[PDB]
Amino acid sequence: MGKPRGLRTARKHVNHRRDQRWADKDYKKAHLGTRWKANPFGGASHAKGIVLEKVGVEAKQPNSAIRKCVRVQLIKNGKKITAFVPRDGSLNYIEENDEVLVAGFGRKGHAVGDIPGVRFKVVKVANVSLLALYKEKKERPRS
Amino acid sequence: VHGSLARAGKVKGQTPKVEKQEKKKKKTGRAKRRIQYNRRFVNFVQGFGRRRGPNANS
Amino acid sequence: GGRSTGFALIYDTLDFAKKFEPKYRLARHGLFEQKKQTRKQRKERRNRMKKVRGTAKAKIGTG
Amino acid sequence: GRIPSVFSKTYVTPRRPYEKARLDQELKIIGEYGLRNKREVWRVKYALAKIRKAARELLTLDEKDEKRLFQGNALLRRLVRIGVLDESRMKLDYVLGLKIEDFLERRLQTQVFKLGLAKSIHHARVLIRQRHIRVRKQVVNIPSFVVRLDSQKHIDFSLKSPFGGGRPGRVKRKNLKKNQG
RNA sequence: GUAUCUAGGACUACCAUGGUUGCAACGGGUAACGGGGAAUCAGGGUUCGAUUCCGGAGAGGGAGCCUGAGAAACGGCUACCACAUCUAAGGAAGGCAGCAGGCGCGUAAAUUACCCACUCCCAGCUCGGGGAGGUAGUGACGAAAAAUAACAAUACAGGACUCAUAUCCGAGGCCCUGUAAUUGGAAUGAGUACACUUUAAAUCCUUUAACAAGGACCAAUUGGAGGGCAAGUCUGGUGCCAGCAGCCGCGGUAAUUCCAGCUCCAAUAGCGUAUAUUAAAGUUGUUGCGGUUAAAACGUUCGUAGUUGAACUUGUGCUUCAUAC
Repeated sequence: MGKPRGLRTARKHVNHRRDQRWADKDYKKAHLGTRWKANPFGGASHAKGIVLEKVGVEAKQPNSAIRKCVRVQLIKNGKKITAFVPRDGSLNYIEENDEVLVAGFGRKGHAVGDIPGVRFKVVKVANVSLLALYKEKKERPRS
Repeated sequence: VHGSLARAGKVKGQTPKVEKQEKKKKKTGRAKRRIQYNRRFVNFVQGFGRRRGPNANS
Repeated sequence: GGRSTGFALIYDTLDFAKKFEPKYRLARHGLFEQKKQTRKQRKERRNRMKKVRGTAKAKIGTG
Repeated sequence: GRIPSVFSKTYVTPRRPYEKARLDQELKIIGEYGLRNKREVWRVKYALAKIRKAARELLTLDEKDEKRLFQGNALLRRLVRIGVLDESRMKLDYVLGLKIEDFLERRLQTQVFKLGLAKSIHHARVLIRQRHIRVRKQVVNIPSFVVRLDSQKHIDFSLKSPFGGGRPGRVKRKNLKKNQG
């Protein structure tokens, strides 16, 4: 059944695995490496960007809300992003077309919750660390 | 759709905002591990409560 | 306290000690402290020495 | 470099962070030995494994083997000098019966409390911080000194310590001045 | 044969038609310097190695070459290209992937400090030189050690305890335990600073005279409390809204998830978040997967490569001692 079970078949055993790790869906970001092709930043971790709009992405069914996201154009490459700003409020902390450090969204490439197809998350807007703004633990830059 | 974002941060605007102001600045590392012994042993002698939970309020 | 180890170098005579005598390490009981530089400006006078030949007596006015 | 600050990372975090009985065991150590943080207990627990993974490996060598002795009993030289194994159960099979608590019972935080110098399960534990403990010449600030069994008898007090009686306050001696002045 | 330090198609001359590959030649890709090694599990392994040591290359680009024992050198020169400077306009000069810097780029990287005292290198040299090397400032990349109280009666109740009396019950209760901005006793070092020491010099640590805690003080945080998964069916607000949420799900007007408050939990000078990677993964499987129906046996057979191929060809006897008994 199956394997080349000889003792002088380690050529077939390595050329088989070499040809059949392509069907390991997650080891096709070692092989074909589409990171520099399909990721919005060229394989990095974070990204500085410049906000272009305020997109009210509505929630997917069977949850009704409106997620209040933000459409970023970066400065790294001139890709486009629809990022996301969490924890209610803090669209009031945007002060539009002022720069943003967006980040990955923790499901490694997919949208997470009821957000349809939005893959990112604001972590710093105008360099003041948004988690230190719901408490207003640091001062918002206003003037 | 994007019908309105004009209700962003709504329930924070409907919050009464009472305060903390007190509560007795607590013991840190080693002494904090001292203080987590009375809250187990004797209170709570594992008496029969007929399938209940220990850190309950009511 | 009660333990403080160290080194001790009993020479024979001071003038025979006046041969070996690590001077920067002698300098604690050095009676012989000379020629302050202090090693950052001596380069700058050396580099200007390279641009005058033969006499090298014009860099009194350069600091 | 070069060789920059060569690792030996202790502090083994466990696999699953909230296994309820694993959590109900740690405070059954902290009351026994007045330890501060929990990764102190993972510090000593990691020390047992490098013993055992050395210990259990020797039992896969077919006695007589050269490796099973000059590394074998040399482990057992340490485990009796540390004051943990007895002399009857000297052999390599019995070293695997060492619970975590047996290393903890040679901590200075218990070897000053099992001696009468301390009278409390935490006054021991802070006495070593404030330097009133001598080991044969040397005062020791660190309570994780773990005591070898040869140096058991020399746990006594510092001479410059207020116990037994050198500059006994000295803040209390200033408190012996602020009352009269 | 020429050239080279030298072999050599290294090159020229004639002559031969050879070489190479399914055991992957040749071309392509590389977010490729190679190794020592690093990460991570029980094994088997995947992943990483620009980076201190070794070997190699390069000094904006390509090319060229002098001096030399040694350089196709760039803190040598020569062109050209690019970039750029001082120019009185004729000319002249540029090379930080050395150190410390400055601009840029970006999510992402320190001070234009000190010293040759160390390690060693160098010259004519014991002495000179050496931002090599060393010191220092910066520095939660990292790794180690460990400060946030300790003790005491009353205390305020639980509990044994002696005992009344017992489905009750109290007192002699008490080793205990907590609560006590009750009371104390206060035990000490972060501070603190003479002077020391350390050092090239100076600092840091260690010693240190003086100075240093009733907390309000010398005052830990960061994440969470539906499940996974440790820990409130606590109160108020909001009512499919705001939000939460990795996954499964909560909110559609009594929210165990939302905004809070009280509480509570987990680690703790540490913790959250992202991407990456590894283990979980017997979900890449040689050890070790699966293929009737869940994904998966070519329509059939033939067949080179390859893989894999039955049996048989000096084996115990026989006697002894060394040798277990």
